[PDB]
Amino acid sequence: APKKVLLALTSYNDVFYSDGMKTGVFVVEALHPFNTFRKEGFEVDFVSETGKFGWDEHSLAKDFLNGQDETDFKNKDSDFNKTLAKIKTPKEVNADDYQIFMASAGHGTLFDYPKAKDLQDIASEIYANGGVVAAVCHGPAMFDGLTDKKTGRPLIEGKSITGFTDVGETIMGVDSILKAKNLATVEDVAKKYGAKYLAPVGPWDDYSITDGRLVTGVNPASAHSTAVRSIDALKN
Amino acid sequence: APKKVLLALTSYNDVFYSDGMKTGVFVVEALHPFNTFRKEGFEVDFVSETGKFGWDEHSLAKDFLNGQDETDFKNKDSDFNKTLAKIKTPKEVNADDYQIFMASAGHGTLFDYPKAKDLQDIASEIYANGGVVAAVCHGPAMFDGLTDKKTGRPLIEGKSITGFTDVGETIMGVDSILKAKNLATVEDVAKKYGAKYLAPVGPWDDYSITDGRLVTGVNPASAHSTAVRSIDALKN
Repeated sequence: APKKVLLALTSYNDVFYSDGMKTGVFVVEALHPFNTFRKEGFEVDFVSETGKFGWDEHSLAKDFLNGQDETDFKNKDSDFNKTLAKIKTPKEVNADDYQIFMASAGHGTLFDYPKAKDLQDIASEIYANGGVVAAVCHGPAMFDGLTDKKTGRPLIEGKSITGFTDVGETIMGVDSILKAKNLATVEDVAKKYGAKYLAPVGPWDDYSITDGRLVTGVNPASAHSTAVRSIDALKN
Repeated sequence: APKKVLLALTSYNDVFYSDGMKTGVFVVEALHPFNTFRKEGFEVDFVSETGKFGWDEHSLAKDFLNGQDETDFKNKDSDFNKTLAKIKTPKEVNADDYQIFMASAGHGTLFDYPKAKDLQDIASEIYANGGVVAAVCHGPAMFDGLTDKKTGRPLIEGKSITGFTDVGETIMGVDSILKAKNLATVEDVAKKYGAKYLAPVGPWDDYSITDGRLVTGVNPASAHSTAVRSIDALKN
């Protein structure tokens, strides 16, 4: 029986940082989970609201993209790039095909995930079928409006999750940008929908939580752990 | 409400392992937190049910005790040993003198912490006064019967915590000992008192949780992080 994962990417790719650089998909938040899932025999399909995406430019720097990751990223024939080329649109997705819905991130997600009704519907179905819903970094932004079809209440209500920290936004100086663009942080989303937010000791720590079949991670350093937890949570 | 920490130690020190070795206080679970609190300007008082304790023999191994830790451990004039020498009994303790109650562990805690009514009352008072209650490894055994003065309900009810894993007991082959000795695991205690147990990816990982002013860690590798968390939590 083919084990499949639907890996969502932000469809937002535009100027964001004060240096004029664009945000979008944080490379390793898509690549590490991809590698982790593939390693365990899972098939992975990518998807975005528009079927298109762009890379967060800061995630392209050597500090965040190097070694084997950089090699796979540059190799047009890598399993990673070939699968990205087949990225789907929500309409082209058959929710019942997946056991795991994983929301990769980058700040771009703050723009499209909250309003991604179709992806939320898919995630909701996958969860309703007993599958796992995972999100890393700003990925939990998609929990804004994500309803549990069984209870009809927010999927994260009464759940414990983690995700990008408010303090991280402040340290990066993007806090003023989020406010100016009327964007809500992960902690804002958690508070709004009655979820219990549990923070990492430090904003850049590899930190993740598994609450039943709801798995969350804090940042790029947590992408691998988040993917690992999503696989383990299949027994929940 | 002075700047002091009450560091609880298990008073149990008897043969426990299959190799005939005894359990007791896991050295680094007392030392690492001790160092962290002292570094941040806190005064530390040690305490145990009987005012006496013994070291877990397996925690004396080089893999668990080495470097500076091993030096401070062997130096009779070390601030650590000098403070350990002044270890108190619950009756000699004044709960209003502490901001943080920290329960160090080692398997021995499974024998005395659940019944340590006097230590639980102290922990309850410290928490009621707005202080922090923390526990690492098997330390959460201290939560068995621990009541929240504000509501009369179990202090951990409705709270998210972590602690030593059931799988870790199995891997160590000590599960048969707990069964024979009618002991409850940390996960058993969380389940019994309505807490949500959040597990680490691996049983030996440095993993900890801060849920308001209730702080928990999984194992020896998590002792430092648990102490760090208890300090940062004083603002929650």
